[PDB]
Amino acid sequence: HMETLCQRLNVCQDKILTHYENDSTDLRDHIDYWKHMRLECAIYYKAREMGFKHINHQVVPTLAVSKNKALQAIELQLTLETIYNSQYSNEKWTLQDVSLEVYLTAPTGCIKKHGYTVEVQFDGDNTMHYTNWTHIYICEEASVTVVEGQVDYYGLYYVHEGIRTYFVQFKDDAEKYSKNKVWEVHAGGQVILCPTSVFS
Amino acid sequence: HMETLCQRLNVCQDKILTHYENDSTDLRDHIDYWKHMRLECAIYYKAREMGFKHINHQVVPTLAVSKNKALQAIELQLTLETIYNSQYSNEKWTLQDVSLEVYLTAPTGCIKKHGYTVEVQFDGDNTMHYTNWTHIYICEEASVTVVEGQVDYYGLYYVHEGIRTYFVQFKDDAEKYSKNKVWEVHAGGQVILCPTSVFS
Repeated sequence: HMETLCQRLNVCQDKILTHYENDSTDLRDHIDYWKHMRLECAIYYKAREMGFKHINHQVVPTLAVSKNKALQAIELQLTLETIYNSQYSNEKWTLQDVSLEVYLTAPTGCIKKHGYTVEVQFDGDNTMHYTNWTHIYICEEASVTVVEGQVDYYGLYYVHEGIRTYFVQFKDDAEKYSKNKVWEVHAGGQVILCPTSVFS
Repeated sequence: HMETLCQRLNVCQDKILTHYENDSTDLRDHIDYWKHMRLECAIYYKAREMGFKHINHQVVPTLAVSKNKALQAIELQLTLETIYNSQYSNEKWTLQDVSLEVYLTAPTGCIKKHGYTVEVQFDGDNTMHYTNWTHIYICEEASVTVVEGQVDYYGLYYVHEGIRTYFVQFKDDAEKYSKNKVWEVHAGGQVILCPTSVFS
């Protein structure tokens, strides 16, 4: 075991680093990376179950940490596999496109690409920065549809199957930071001003 | 599309039939089968989305049917992949071992093998038949442990991580069929009789 776990982790961790070095744009390679990310969790989970506090002088996480990371790896592996079976399969996909960091940025649980900043001024440049995305992949059990990140006076949203879904509502930050609920949105084009009447 | 979906389904369905013909005992092949089962759902889902009521004169299911089947294929694909990364990977695994029929038999959500009948007589041979399993694979996010199906006066159970879990409780059938709550369990060895006092 000791040896067996060490050798398995070493092989697993070498594959992960090789993916990092190569920086491929082929979706197939990203699938294999996330499968290795998932396998690493199974190795640490077993090491922890066996009572090891380190493997090769590297900390072995608690079981709950390894379970949670394997769930994250699974979500990414599955998503990429659904994309692999769709019409979007042959696009360019970068490692950062398929990273957990992107995946969890609003809108959470979605691979996304071609991100850019939208800035909201809550009175004169409290000024917040938010990421919008031209390509948002909505993956379900047997399908995927790419939608575009759109920008409102009210926030950032997409429209999927007819349904407009806001993933950022600018009023949330305004009520947390500012005194007035009136702002100006800059997103790479005409500033967006409040479209309704403003009062006393 | 029409052509594209037809050709994809034809290729997908030929692979599924080839797995059926070959009858392998290698876990790797069962992984590939369930990936094709999942892909078939994505093809039918797209066909239905596109308004086709049949593809090649075969009925296209409603979307909800294809979504539900892809979830089932995913659960089996993931399970087999967790087994592939464990110490049980090189055992024999049959197509029936990895079938949805087995997977959903109590205890549900578990690949299992080496099943046999236990018979319970609710007074003199209402006589019920239940399947018990010598090998039950409890798969979680980053691990799998094989447990054995065990037999009680009370039912069928396994013990996982110290916790005894009944997957069949014989009192459920007795209260649904019989007048007295006293039975005799036959499971391939000594009959099991009621172990407590019986009353007026």
